[PDB]
Amino acid sequence: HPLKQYWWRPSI
Repeated sequence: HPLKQYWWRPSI
């Protein structure tokens, strides 16, 4: 899973 975009609220 993407780990460079740095998500916040939208976390799956």
